[PDB]
Formats: sequence, structure tokens, C-alpha cells
Amino acid sequence: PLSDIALTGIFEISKILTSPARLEITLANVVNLLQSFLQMRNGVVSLLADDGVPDITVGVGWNEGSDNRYRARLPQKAIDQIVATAVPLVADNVSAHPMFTAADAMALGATDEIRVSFIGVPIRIDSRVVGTLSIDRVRDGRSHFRMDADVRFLTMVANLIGQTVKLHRVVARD
Amino acid sequence: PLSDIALTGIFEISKILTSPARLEITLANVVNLLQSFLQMRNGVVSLLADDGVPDITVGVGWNEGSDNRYRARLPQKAIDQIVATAVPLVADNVSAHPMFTAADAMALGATDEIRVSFIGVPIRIDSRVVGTLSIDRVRDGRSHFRMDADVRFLTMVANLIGQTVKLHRV
Repeated sequence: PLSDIALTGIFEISKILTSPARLEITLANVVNLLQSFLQMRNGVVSLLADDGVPDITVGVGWNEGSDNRYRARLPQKAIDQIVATAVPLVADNVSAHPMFTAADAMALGATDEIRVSFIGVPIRIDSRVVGTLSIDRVRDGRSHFRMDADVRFLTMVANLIGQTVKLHRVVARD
Repeated sequence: PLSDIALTGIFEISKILTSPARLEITLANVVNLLQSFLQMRNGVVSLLADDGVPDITVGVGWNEGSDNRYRARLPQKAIDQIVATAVPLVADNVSAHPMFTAADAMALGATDEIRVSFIGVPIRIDSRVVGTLSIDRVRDGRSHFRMDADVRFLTMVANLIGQTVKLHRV
């Protein structure tokens, strides 16, 4: 059952967020889990300073100082929309979508032959949007992953990540 | 269908935990949801200060100042066990569980006819148990499978509560 696997995934994610470790290590383990467990590929936690300048960017396999490698994979128009609107964004086919340039689709693995869907949700801290959590899926003869379920699940993960981020920011700032 | 309901519950719990509010208001909304939505009844959050102080106790239907009434319901020895052990305590039958006095069992509603199950779970912050999350009910014949699933669910909720509590304390 997809719900059984998703219940185990959020159970494991809850453990990860409570384990004391460097924020980037926590966020890395989370998106690693979204991929290996729920087949959500290229999961990226993008965090921004208050002036919209990148703070940290971490995706699957993050090592120290690799932030740019993951930021070079984000479709900035779509991410800008999510940040500016505080509403999730979905594209069934990023190769044929207004908010995705030719470069956006290439970076996300999309071609004229391979249909790639994008799903991004906002990360919020006290009504302010501080970043994005985004994934993509390749539409082949995989399971029938409903985009609305992904949006719900990622919105839940984003909420918890925002608390983890506020925790780290409150700590460092004192 | 079991996991769908739980998924919705943890989804809603996540929004409650991340909505700005009084700490006590947050914890009361969580246990209110656990009871009304997931039928995990009589939920109590008890947080210890570093000297072991009770410091905050909030259960279903909490009103300002009512902490001591919820703590009166909790079997302190079992709480002592969970804190030192960082492991769930499942008291399938509190009248026969060795960590429960007769007074502890009766306070949970146990009688010579009625019987009561108790499940307690550690709330950890930085490898240290700062409190417990517990539920209780009239005993039923749940499968060991769903008993474990309920324990897994409350462990998850307690993990997230700990993150919320640490945030409030800093």
C-alpha cells in the first residue's frame, strides 16, 4: 500500500529531524529518504535569506560546498512563483510548460521523449516563506503516483522542515 | 483504511505543531485531534524541567491552569520508567502491570470489571527524554500488529513534539 509506505516514510523522517546533526545533514537524509523510499527524484531543499538571496541549498548526496550544484538544477521561474505566492506549483510535463525554459527541462532530465513532472511546495516560518521543497518524477510504466498526494505529503514535510530550520536559525542567532 | 486515516492525522498534526501559538495551546490541539480523529483517547503531554520538575502538563480539553489535574491521572512510576529507559511502555492491563499500583490503576478508571490499557512514549530532545506522551482506554483485543502500529504512531508524534518543545525553550 502506498499509504503504508508513506506512513513509514514520515515515521522515518520524524526520527531524522530529531537526530542532532548539521542542518545540511538532516535535510540531506530527508531528501535521500524521499528518493529511496517514495521514488521522489532530485529532491532539493532550497532555503533563502530574508532578502531572497540563497542561504543554503541541499539535495540528494550533499557534501560540503555542493550547494551550487543543486541550485543549478532549480527552475527559477517556478521557484520564484512558489516563494512569491506561498502556494505549491505543479507541472505535469516540464518540457511543455510555460514556466519552464528549455534549460529548466534539460536540468530536470526532461526531453521530448521523457515526460517529467515537477512538484514544489513552499517552506514557511511564521507566515513568511523562507524557501522551497521540490521534487520531480519520470512518467513511465511506474506506479500511478497522484500529484495531489505528493503535494499533501511534501506540504507536511515542508512544515516540519520549517520548524527544524527555525530551530537552527533561532539557535545560531543567539 | 488504517494508514490513510493516520496519514491525514499526522498531516494535520504537522500543521498544528508549526502554527504560532502558546505551547500549551499547541499540545492541547494535538491530543484533541488524537482523540477526536484517531480514537487515541485521554492523551496527555507531560514535560519535565531539567531538575525533573513537572513544569507543564496538558491533556485533552486543557484550560488555563488545569495542569495538575492531568498529572494526577499519570502513573508516576511508569513515567519514571519511560524517562530513564527512552522506550515505550505498553501496559495492556494496568491492574496487572507491575509498574502500576492499585491506586495508579484506579486513577485511570480501572475497576474489578472495567480494565484499562496504557501506552506511554518518550519525548526526546538532544538524546534526552524531557517528557512523555501517553494515551489510555478501556482494554480491547487489538492485534499485536496494530498495537505496534499505534506505538509507532505516538513515537512519531512525540518526536515532533520534542522538536516543537525545544524551539519554545530557546
